[PDB]
Amino acid sequence: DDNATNVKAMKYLIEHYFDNFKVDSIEIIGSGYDSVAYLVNNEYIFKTKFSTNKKKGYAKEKAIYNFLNTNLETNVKIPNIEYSYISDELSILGYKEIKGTFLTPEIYSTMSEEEQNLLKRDIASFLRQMHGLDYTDISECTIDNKQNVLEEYILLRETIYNDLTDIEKDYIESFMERLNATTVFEGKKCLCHNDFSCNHLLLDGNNRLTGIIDFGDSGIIDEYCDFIYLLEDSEEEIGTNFGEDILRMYGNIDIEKAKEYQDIVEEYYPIETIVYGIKNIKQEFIENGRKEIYKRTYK
Ligand SMILES: Nc1nc2c(ncn2[C@@H]2O[C@H](COP(=O)(O)OP(=O)(O)O)[C@@H](O)[C@H]2O)c(=O)[nH]1
Ligand SMILES: [Mg+2]
Ligand SMILES: [Mg+2]
Repeated sequence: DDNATNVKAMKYLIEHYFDNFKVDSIEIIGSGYDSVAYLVNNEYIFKTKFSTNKKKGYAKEKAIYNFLNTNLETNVKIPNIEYSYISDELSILGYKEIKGTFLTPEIYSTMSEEEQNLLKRDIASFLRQMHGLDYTDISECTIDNKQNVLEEYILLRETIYNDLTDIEKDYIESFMERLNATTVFEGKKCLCHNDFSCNHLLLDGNNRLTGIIDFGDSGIIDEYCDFIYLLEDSEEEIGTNFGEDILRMYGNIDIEKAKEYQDIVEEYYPIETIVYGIKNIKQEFIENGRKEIYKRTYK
């Protein structure tokens, strides 16, 4: 009975690291590929990092919130860290719940054109102000996506690469050649949310943008990065036209380069999956990634 057990250990770690804090209630309310999120005392979110990753950790995430809560002028709420424990082995962040409804393609489609346009304006304006921030104070929070893929590719070569089939290697090797040819990294750098997809966007009762969660991957990176998922054409995101539109509101950006950046990210996804499986040792992720490769080599 796994989640009853998870809630108990988490209740313990919270009251152990944060002495004055007493957990009267606690529930698992969410989980991404990095963290598990707990609603505590029905007002706080405590998340903890279960994924094995060093480049994107809670040290930097806390730095980013604290930077942004200081420099952003906006009525969009973001997490505000009231509790933190950071160690290499285990990290916790605690903050008052960002209250609201999560945006979905489903919610958006039944929105009036009027509510759609103001939401798209809210999103564009939030990205514009954050991408505009002088980022001197968190200058250590730079992210090099190219360099990161290079390291992950090295990890493949040092692990399972040789036991991959030829078309799998062809796939990886084709991506690597493209990654070395593209020009999408040659552009403007700034602070990006960097995981900016529907499921992090909260709406108030008027379907207005009220909150943004999970700056867990944020850093100084390509301006293009915050449009990767807005441009995504899947069933959990609204659609490419949505991203196209927001790119137009945002202004002063090469939409074609943006599209090239998401498409490169998209090509990497099966490899990212296999890498994610290798790092955390969840072999069903290596399977999926490997199977996803075959499903694209046959266009
Ligand atoms: N309603 C609400 N949900 C939250 C809040 N913080 C986290 N969550 C949920 O917890 C999930 C995982 O949190 P997240 O910060 O994205 O962790 P990650 O995806 O693994 O990096 C999110 O997708 C949300 O579902 C919050 O302040 N309010
Ligand atoms: Mg998330
Ligand atoms: Mg995250």
